[PDB]
Amino acid sequence: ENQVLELLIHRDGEFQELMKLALNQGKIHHEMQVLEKEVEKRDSDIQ
Amino acid sequence: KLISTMPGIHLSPEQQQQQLQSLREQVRTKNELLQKYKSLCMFE
Amino acid sequence: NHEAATCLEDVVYRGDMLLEKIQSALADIAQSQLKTR
Repeated sequence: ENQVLELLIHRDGEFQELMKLALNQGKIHHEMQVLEKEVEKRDSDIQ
Repeated sequence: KLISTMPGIHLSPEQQQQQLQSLREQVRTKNELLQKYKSLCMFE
Repeated sequence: NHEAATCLEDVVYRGDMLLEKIQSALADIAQSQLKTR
């Protein structure tokens, strides 16, 4: 009752970490798209 | 599994977050440089 | 006319120096923004 319990705890932790990583990647992608749009507008104006 | 892979980030989120922080710093630096360049305009 | 031409040449030199400095600053700013993104 130790190996299976540890495996289940590790699986739950890995799932929580994967969900958190997906949320963080989505937020980072949104912020990067916003920053890229701003930088492209600034570069077009500068050009 | 399909919904989890639907996110888009193939590689681990560690390097993804590192690159996102680097891009945010670069964007902030570029905005500050553009502001400093467009502010000091006193020539004739 | 010589005095007027000298004044015009001084003004043109001032303007050319100002334009050269502005162009240099713009090119430097552009290169910095490109390399730093």
